[PDB]
Amino acid sequence: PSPVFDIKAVSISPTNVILTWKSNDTAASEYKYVVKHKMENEKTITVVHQPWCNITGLRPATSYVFSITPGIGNETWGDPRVIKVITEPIPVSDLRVALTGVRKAALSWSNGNGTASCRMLLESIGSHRLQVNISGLKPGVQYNINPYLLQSNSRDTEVLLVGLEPGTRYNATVYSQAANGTEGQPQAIEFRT
Ligand SMILES: [Pt+2]
Repeated sequence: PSPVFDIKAVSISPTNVILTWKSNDTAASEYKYVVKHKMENEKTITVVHQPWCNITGLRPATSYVFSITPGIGNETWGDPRVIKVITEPIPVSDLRVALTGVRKAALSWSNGNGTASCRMLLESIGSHRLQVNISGLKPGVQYNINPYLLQSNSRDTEVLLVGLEPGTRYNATVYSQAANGTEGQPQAIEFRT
């Protein structure tokens, strides 16, 4: 009847996540547990002998609520423990780059429904060098920044990177962020001037 604990949700996709937990607290290890979904309009009640569950068929940018309750026999139920789980936005799609003239590189992508903002990470590759972290992109807007300046201190995204130095190879690594403050999986692209 002892509550669950060290609860953790391994995110495999923006559509399914694996909840894995522990219980013990005396009585060795031989119990049964019940999980509850609240994805509204329908209430789902999953019961698993093992201390882990596969929750599938979820929405990317939305957060669901789950409750885990350990049981032993029948009415022999224990206590409820509740977790709030946010899933990943769909990663940025149509990731593209188009360099215009040796010191300038334009890179375009299409965000997706769930995304509210993007986080780009720009790095040079090979130099006796930068690694800037362009936080807070927006969908549908057009940006244009010299990233080397920042070192010293429809629904698409249009970002031109100027002031680039020839002969050096760059990576752009773009992550999709949601209003709930949770990053999706990254999408990278390379270009060299
Ligand atoms: Pt469900």
